Amino acid sequence: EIIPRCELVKILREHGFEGFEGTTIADWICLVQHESDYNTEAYNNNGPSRDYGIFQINSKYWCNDGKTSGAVDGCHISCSELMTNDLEDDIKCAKKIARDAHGLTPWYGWKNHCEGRDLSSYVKGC
Ligand SMILES: [Cl-]
Ligand SMILES: [Cl-]
Ligand SMILES: [Cl-]
Ligand SMILES: [Cl-]
Repeated sequence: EIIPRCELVKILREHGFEGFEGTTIADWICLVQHESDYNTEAYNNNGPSRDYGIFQINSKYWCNDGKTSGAVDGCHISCSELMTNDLEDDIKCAKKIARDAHGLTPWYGWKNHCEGRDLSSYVKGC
């Protein structure tokens, strides 16, 4: 399903995302827009790894999909748990990734389309 922008804003605010590892709500909204386009079932199969769900979490380092060579399962979850309408597993796993990296550099979509920009538009009007 698609999680509307302002719904996602409220979900992340009510989960303590503002200030989390120095990040902002706008950072995460812009991240989602450029990674999954707000789709809980977003999916990219790059070949050596697959990315799952609203935060495009990676089967090489963070979730087990049973079909990625050279993998570790840093979030100790099946990737299929990141393809559901329930964002709890996504939130827990994304927080662990961002805590590991002390920020959002794991997400190229955020580096390329968000970092160092005016992100007002992502968080206004809710
Ligand atoms: Cl909730
Ligand atoms: Cl807040
Ligand atoms: Cl960051
Ligand atoms: Cl708001």
